[PDB]
Amino acid sequence: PTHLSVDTKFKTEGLCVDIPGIPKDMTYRRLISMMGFKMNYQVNGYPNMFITREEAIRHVRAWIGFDVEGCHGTNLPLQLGFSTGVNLVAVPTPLMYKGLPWNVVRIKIVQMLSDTLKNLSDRVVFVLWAHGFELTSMKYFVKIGPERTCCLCDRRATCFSTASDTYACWHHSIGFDYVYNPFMIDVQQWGFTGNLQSNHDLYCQVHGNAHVASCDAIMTRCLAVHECFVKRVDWTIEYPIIGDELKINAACRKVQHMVVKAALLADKFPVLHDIGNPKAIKCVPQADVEWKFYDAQPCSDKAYKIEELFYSYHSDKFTDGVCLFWNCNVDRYPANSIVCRFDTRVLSNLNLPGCDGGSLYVNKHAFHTPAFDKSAFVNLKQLPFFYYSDSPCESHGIDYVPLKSATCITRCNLGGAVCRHHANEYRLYLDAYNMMISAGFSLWVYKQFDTYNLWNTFT
Ligand SMILES: Cc1csc(CNC(=O)c2ccn[nH]2)n1
Ligand SMILES: [Zn+2]
Ligand SMILES: [Zn+2]
Ligand SMILES: [Zn+2]
Repeated sequence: PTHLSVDTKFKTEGLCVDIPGIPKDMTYRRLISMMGFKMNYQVNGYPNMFITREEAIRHVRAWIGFDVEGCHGTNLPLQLGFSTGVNLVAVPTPLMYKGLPWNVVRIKIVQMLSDTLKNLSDRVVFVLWAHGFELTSMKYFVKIGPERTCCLCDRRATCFSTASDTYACWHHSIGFDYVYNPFMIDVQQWGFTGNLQSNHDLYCQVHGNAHVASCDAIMTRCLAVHECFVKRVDWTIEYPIIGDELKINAACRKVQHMVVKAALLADKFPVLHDIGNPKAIKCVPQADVEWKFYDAQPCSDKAYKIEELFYSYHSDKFTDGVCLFWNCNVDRYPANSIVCRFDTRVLSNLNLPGCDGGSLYVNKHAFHTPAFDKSAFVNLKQLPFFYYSDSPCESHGIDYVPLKSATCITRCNLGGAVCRHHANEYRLYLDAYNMMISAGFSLWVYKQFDTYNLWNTFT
């Protein structure tokens, strides 16, 4: 059960308007053949063009929704739409391009997929709501064969060039004209009633149906993200490292310890309500405070309602002390809170577009996050940058320029001159903070938080 057997049945009902008379009895083997591809009993790493839902979930970064709309066929021009917002018109002689022959369209497809996917994945997974034209058009821009490696590097080949007869990955495909060994999955095989728009609109109001192929390509990938990440959650699936994953995770842990430790020193709360991960650990283990944990898994659909998290009868008095919501996405935070909330609008190789304004944040594990909403933070303010340290001023053991900063809250800065140790530590902390912010995280705190209250912890 590693790959999808070519002898598996393919439901052809959704294909019979573009392909009238299509046999009801159909396998992947006969379908790939009908599409104009020959597999030739090849045991060479590419057993099927189509993959399982489980293999698709493991390769979510490679997903590219794809739709082809005809006219009134090899007589009519076709509009090719991708979930990148691109629409290309192919002739057989929201970015809208006028009609061009396949020999130039294929060149543009290779460029577009390579630029979208080079920093995301080692492949492309065409996400379909198959009606016929998208499958019969693949022979015009896709070549298949044995698994290969890039001509300029060790990555698997994703493109082919008829000009030089060579193969390339997404990073080395400039000038390549064919998509090599792509993958694909037909969402319509999962058991749905009604068309694409009616199933998509049950869960999402952010994507419309402007009647261009890219709108359908966008809805198809959104519907697949909903089915695989919103209504079905698998936090056991691991995803490869493609960027700053480790630095960001280390930075988040550093910022969390810093912000919570300073909030407890500045306001001396007697109790802290830690709402979120059921496996959470005290981020400030030495703090005096009464630490109380409340379990809530990451919400992937809609943000938690504070009324359901807090009410229906625990300290019961969440109004006492401070509440900590570290990536616990709620509709409206209470005024006495410390909050880390992921901003779904952030553009990054870790953040993929999601369902209903939400985003799919993929960092070791895939987490669909509900749409960022500025009104969740109305009882709070943005947490300002600051570095706090009560550790001794001692170097131990990278050349220096003296640090001058009003936000370096240390004994040495109180005393007029930041020491080398606290200056190095401040700069490392500022780097970790900037990495977390730029990765998409936002920090919020109760309105009374004032770092001026940290200076008297050095007396
Ligand atoms: C050349 C050509 C063929 S189809 C087309 C315009 N697209 C649509 O009509 C449509 C319907 C749904 N999505 N797209 N242009
Ligand atoms: Zn390469
Ligand atoms: Zn959608
Ligand atoms: Zn110091």
